[PDB]
Amino acid sequence: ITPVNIEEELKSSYLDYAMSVIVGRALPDVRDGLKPVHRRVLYAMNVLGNDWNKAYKKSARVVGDVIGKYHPHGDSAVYDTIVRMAQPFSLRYMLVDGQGNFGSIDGDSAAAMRYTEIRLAKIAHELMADLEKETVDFVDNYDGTEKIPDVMPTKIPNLLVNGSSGIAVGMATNIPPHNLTEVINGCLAYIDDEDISIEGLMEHIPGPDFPTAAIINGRRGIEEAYRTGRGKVYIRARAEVEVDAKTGRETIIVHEIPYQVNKARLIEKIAELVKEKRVEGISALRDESDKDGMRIVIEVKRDAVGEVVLNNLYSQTQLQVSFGINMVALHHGQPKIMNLKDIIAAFVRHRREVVTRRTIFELRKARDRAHILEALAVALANIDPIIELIRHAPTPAEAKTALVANPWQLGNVAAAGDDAARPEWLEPEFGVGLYYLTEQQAQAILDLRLQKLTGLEHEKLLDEYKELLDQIAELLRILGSADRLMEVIREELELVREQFGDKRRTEITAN
Amino acid sequence: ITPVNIEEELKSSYLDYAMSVIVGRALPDVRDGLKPVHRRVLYAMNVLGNDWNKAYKKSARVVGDVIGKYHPHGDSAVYDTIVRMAQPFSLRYMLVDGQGNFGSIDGDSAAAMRYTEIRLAKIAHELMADLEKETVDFVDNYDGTEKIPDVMPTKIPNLLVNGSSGIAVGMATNIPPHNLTEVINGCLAYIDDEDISIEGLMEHIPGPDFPTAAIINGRRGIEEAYRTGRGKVYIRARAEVEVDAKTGRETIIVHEIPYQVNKARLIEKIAELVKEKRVEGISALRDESDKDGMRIVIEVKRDAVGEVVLNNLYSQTQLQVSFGINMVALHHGQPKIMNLKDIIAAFVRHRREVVTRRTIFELRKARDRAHILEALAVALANIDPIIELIRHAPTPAEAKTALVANPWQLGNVAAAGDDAARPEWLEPEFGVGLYYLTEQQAQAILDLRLQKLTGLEHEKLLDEYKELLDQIAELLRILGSADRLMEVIREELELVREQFGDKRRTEITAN
Amino acid sequence: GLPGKLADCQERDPALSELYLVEGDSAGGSAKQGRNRKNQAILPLKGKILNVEKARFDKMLSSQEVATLITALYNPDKLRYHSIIIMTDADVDGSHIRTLLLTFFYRQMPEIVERGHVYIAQPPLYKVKKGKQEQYIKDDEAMDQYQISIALDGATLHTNASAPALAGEALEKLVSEYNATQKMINRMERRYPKAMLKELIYQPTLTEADLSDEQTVTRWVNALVSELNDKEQHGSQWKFDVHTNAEQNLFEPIVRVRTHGVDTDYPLDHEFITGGEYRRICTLGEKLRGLLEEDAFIERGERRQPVASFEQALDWLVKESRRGLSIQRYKGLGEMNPEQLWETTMDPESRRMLRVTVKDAIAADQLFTTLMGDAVEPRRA
Amino acid sequence: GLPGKLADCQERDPALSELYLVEGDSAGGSAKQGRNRKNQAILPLKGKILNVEKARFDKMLSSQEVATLITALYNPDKLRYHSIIIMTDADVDGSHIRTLLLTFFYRQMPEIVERGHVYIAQPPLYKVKKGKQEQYIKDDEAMDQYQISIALDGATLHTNASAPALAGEALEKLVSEYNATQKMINRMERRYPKAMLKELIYQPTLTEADLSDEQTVTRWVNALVSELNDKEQHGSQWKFDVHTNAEQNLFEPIVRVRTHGVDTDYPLDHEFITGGEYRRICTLGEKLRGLLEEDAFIERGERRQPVASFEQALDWLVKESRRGLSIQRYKGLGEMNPEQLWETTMDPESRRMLRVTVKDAIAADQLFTTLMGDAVEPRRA
DNA sequence: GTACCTACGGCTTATGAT
DNA sequence: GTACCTACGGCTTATGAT
DNA sequence: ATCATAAGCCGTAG
DNA sequence: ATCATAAGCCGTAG
Ligand SMILES: O=c1ccc2ncc(=O)n3c2n1C[C@H]3CN1CCC(NCc2cc3c(cn2)OCCC3)CC1
Repeated sequence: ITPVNIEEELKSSYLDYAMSVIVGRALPDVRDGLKPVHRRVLYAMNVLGNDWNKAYKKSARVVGDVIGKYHPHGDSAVYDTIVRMAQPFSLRYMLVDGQGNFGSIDGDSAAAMRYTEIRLAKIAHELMADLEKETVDFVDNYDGTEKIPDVMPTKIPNLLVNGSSGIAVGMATNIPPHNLTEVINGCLAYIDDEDISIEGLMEHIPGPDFPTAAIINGRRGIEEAYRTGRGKVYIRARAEVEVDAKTGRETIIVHEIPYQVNKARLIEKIAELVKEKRVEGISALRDESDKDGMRIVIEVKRDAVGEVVLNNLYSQTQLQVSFGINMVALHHGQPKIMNLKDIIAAFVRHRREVVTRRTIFELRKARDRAHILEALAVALANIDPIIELIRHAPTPAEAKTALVANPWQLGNVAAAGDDAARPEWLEPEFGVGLYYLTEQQAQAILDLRLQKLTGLEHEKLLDEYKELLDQIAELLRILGSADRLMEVIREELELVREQFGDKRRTEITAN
Repeated sequence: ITPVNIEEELKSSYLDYAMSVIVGRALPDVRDGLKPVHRRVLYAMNVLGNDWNKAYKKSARVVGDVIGKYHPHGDSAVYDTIVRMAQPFSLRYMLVDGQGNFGSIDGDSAAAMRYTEIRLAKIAHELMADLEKETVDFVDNYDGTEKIPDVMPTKIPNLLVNGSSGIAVGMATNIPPHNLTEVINGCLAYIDDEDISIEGLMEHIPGPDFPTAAIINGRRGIEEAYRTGRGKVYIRARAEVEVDAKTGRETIIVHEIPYQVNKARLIEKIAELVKEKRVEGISALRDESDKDGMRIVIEVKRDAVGEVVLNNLYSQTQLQVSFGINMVALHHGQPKIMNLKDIIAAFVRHRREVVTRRTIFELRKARDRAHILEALAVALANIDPIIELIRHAPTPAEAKTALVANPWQLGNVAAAGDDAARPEWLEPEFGVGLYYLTEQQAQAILDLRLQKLTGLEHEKLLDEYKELLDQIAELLRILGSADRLMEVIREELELVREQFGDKRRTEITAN
Repeated sequence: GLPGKLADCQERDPALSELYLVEGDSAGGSAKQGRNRKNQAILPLKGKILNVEKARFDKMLSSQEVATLITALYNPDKLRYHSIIIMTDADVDGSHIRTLLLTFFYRQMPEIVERGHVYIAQPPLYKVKKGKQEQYIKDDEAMDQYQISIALDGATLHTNASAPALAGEALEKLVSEYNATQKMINRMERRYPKAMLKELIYQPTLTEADLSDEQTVTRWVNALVSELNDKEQHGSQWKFDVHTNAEQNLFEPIVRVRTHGVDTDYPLDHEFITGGEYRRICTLGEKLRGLLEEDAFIERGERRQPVASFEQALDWLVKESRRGLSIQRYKGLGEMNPEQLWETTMDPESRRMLRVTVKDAIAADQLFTTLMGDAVEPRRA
Repeated sequence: GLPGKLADCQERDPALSELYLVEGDSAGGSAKQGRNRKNQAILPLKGKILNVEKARFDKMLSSQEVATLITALYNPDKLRYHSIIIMTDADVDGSHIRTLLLTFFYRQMPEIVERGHVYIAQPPLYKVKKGKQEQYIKDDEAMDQYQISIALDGATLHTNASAPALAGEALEKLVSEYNATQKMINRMERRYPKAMLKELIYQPTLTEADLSDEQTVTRWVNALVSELNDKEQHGSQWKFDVHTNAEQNLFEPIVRVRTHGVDTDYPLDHEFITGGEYRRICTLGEKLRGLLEEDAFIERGERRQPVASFEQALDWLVKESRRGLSIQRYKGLGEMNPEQLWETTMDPESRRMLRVTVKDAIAADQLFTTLMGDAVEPRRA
């Protein structure tokens, strides 16, 4: 059986591959700025129960679990992704606090996956806060046996804080990091005014930030990038001349190198350039870097101003490198070039939706709790007839049915809001003193203990009931009024800022 | 600070390495015939909860868990050990039922550890039966944070069923497999008579067994091996001549090869021998092996009897290979050359000890259960005064103290063995009708529910109490009488035999 | 090249042997252990292969084992293995490496493609086992039809319509048309909300002639908004709007919905009314309202339950069908048993191969790699 | 050889630089990232190394980087790196590779060993952190003494003996002697059961002169068996036996114990009575009976509890001490931070090296590999 | 995605020496 | 115990051609 | 003197 | 013609 097939089959397969990759592998999302791999790793670490205030764990457990349940694509990629997050010099705010040889700027790779130890950091629990309260949707795994959160209910706009860099079949993205307090201030400003201009936002956010400080020259590049979505920016290292108070000679000190530069490759290339005589005025080369800060010393050839040498280096050496800012991410499962205002608006909308859903969930939970507690109190009111009715009833099911069948007296000491103290699916034929029960209520009553018969539990139940009434009233009010929701979001953002603020590292000297 | 050290330091370090290896890595134990790696793997699979009647699981989970908690020695060794057990053609009774490319006799290695699926087999749960009832001791892990069973409470003498082969610093061991029913029959015979001779045991156990059948020639070797501990044995493949009813020509058929022989290497070596003209009468070589049994066809050169060729092959070809039987194992943490009778005696002693400890544990458990149930029934007897005493008592602790303080009436309907219905640590001042309580009993009484007040729970409690009395009486009797213990062991062995018997594979033709 | 990986067969005459190409270590073991030893051959591979166009150098060569084993690379002289087949995984990387191999063959040897020697395999995709009932399923639509057939195992509905016991091929076709319409609605959901699209199932009909009376439009939109606010169990509301954008009337309804913090309108125009999607929706709505499916009784097969929603009854039936089934999905050739691999892929009586053609001379392989065709071709909108 | 792995220092003059040897990929990264860049050097290694004796061939060479980098292999001419150090893990494989390297050096270049250039490092073994209190512990006996000191943080016992408040160095020495005796008993346990060895702590004394009266021996063994049957909480019993193996008396007690299924006797002889182990046991028993430690009161430091057993009080004190401590054990050099590695191993002020000597010319390296010395030397019994 | 080095004993098989 | 090949886009840097 | 062509690296994957 | 010497492979480890 060999049915003839046209050659056009090539187009259908390749298009499928491209459409799968672009959606599922490289490009991050605007709502949280997380690739699916990072998502699944964080979810696995949370499900396993590895918080920050606990003992460390071996990498093998986490890697094996991730390969087993959620991400069936080998091990090397997953382990490299984990090692990447732990390095301080590669992320402005690390997520996976580790312990062991994680490599360094010298280009040395990390140790094997059977030596290191990892656990979450304090900032990590802020990403996955309120996960169990039904705030997002769940998606099936590869075989349809588990559930995976679609988007994390975040509290921090990670996309602008860290950014990422991926290369798809047709598109490619690149985003610089930023500072946290400035992003929070910009979000506050946009919450105050919906129609803020790009100039206003640029006033609150001067420019990017890097894990290692540097110097930035051009203002046109970052402005064009924030306004349109494309632009270029230059990065310049920090150095200066030195002359001893006495005869001595002139010497250059380098304190910090640009972003993502191998130091050993740099030293070797400089040695090669000096050997090739392409550069002038360099005699030797040494190193003094230690555990107190990086320090490179270059000895200037005698009778040379050295500043022309420094300019020639800046022209030819890796000490000055460009950077291809290009903002591309997914908005509804489709790549779209998006500027700053769009990102901020998306973040705000996501936060609103999460807050609303969490509020609804907590309201329903408190409603059901109060509904059970009411019947429990009513049962506690009349005890002796229920005692006799149970003692006479041969069958527990028959006792439940008898409890359901008869009304109840509702003593005076037993006896809130006009409504909203009862669930939605409850029918108006219950709770019309006069009072009736339900099968669920009767089972709850039968599931009592004897410790509930002292002069403490009565007051405890009354207090719990009053507290639940107050809470459900507050929740109904916060659902009703949108200004209250805005105030809540503002307070949460201010708290996050006060908790996790810090100072600037880089510096922007305009031309 | 450099203190002078003698050169003799070499002896102390090497001796430590040898003493560690010999005890912990290679040599198995006489009590279960299991290397520590197999032990830890089985224990991890049991703790994870992967039984035989459940769905499969990925190898990555198990490997990562074993590396993480119990066996910190990399991954390749562990995965190779797991793959070794799954192969049918390498163990007489496999333990790890798997699914995927596990290699074959052609020498092809198994697939990566991210494709296969594994789970325990039905015979595996017989190795680890009654593990939680405190039958063996627990040893700390490498960091002192977990517990590991020392020896498995087995029901099968695995050492004689499968055997192993390891190479230590000074010693080396090798043991052939056997058949199950014959070992069980020998154990029964030794249980009947303590002073059986080697000739008697040799009558019940003719000889070894292999996963793939073969032919064995020498009886002297296996006899000397069973009697002393050392000996040699020959293995001969099965083949025959074939002549068609008509003219045709003579042809050789091979059905099965000896133990542990690569088929591809064999074919290549035979082709080389034919090419070198060292052997005569061979024209060509073909293959017909399929999914219905291995089949190798060799075309005899015309005008050759071929039997001289067959004898020359048996002399030179791998079709006849020797085997170095050498029985060495650990008896109390020390290597000792041990014969058959010693192994059987050790197995019987281990089984006796396990049975006794399990019986003691179950006795104590039933004792405590009955002790609680007695007080619960006594409380159920008098209900109304306890109701009033709880209703008046403000504090639950004060109510407990009041319940402890006063004696009780012990109504006539409320009212076994002369003794043994009460725990050991219980003092004679309780239960002198007259009756007193305990803090534990009072907490149990306070931990009652209302469902215990129907005309069903009374009879259920009475039935449970009678059953527990009968059970504790039976346990005391089985602890008292050793003939009962022997009968129990005999019945268990007969049941195991009837469950897991099978037929012979190999065959022994004496010279 | 010739040793190491290639494992030929007993026969040496070409035009009768078969050759395969797979991922090396994982799949080749099972392939060798399950194949035939008469007229079968296997050539494993390592990872991926460089493009012919993106990097073109007659000196650029790393493996070359393919050419070395197939011919001398020219081709009419030596013609061994007149039949070649490409087995590849069912993931996306499988299709990727498939496309790479196909463009390699096309841009290297056009004659071997023209003379019909390349073939494509079709591995199964799903293994469904319901106790004794096993099933090999290879396609998504096949799996869908199988699930539908299992859910529709001869059920019999009892409404109060003209049919005392509605059942059979009529019900099957009705459920199929409903599923097609639901898929179409889910596809168009990207444009408009889902509440209105789902409620127009039960809402009455509509016609361009209704733009005369304002009261008809008002009653229609009021009923719609009232039923929406009734069915709204989440945190949202619904409001109506009547607008006149014409010289005299051209009445056009407008719906005002208030989600979390911002309202959004959705006007109705002549183009929306005339759209074939809305036409199909109205046809299905009329067909479903002509049913009177309120008091219903369908059993499959030992239990029946009356509900008030056709889709809820369908969901209950699907749940009853999917209670106790088992499905295994093979996500790699190095995962199944060798005998299963044989029986499902390389049995000259049970396999289902696929042949390639040379239809035209086109520039698809040119737009392949210029980055401009790459940027423009994804117009799947 | 010279490139690839070796990372020398700035200084080129020998007799001032340091060289190290470790396992390559895991440890070398941390070593490089934590070392100094003035007079330090690192040479990673791969796996294990072949023996010099078991396989001797001047042509047999695989790495040779050690020789190539150290000298020209002859040695008086080039003498670079006058100081070499061997860092190695604390496991058993560490000691194994250490022995291999040492025998290599010895059988290749005797002069470099004679002139005192080889050194051995001593990495720490335990990291104990009690809140603020940190501690680096390198040895098992050091860890034991540390645990003892933590458990004995100035406690004060109150018995009814001659000392109103027994405490201090006397109690420390008593606990130390008790621990030594318990270790000796655990070592000798391989011979005799443990119940009798533990009960002779509190049982009265004994003397060879007691073989005169049969009643003295009878009373002694009766008290012993009665206390054993009292303390027996497991499934066992105890029975006595009186035997006369002499011309007249030479009375010798015999104990009959019944375990699970088989009884076992344990006679008492003149050699057992005179044994120094039994003598130490009797001395300790007399010292402990001269205490009257029944009504006791020891506090450490905010709680005290009276018990009836000195060992039970000791166990309670150990438990109270070990309630809330933290211990990290480094089982590999590629596990700690680079700064910690620096401070604990390669600080010219804090490190603790070790020097090797050339004492005699012996055949230890000959008995190394002949399989006969290998079979005979493990006489650790 | 994939190949090639070492230890440890006891068996053999191949090969050149006396 | 450990090293070296491939895809995918966008940036650069080096190098020889016109 | 000015332009076309060949490389290397960044992160998930094989 | 008969004996001493050098190899290869089996399974947990590096
Ligand atoms: O394929 C090759 C070919 C040659 C080669 N040379 C050196 C080398 O180091 N390697 C070479 N290779 C490859 C690599 C060895 N590779 C084997 C697989 C291993 N897998 C690591 C692992 C996986 C898992 C673990 C732990 N570790 O636990 C969880 C479950 C999965 C990593 C090292």
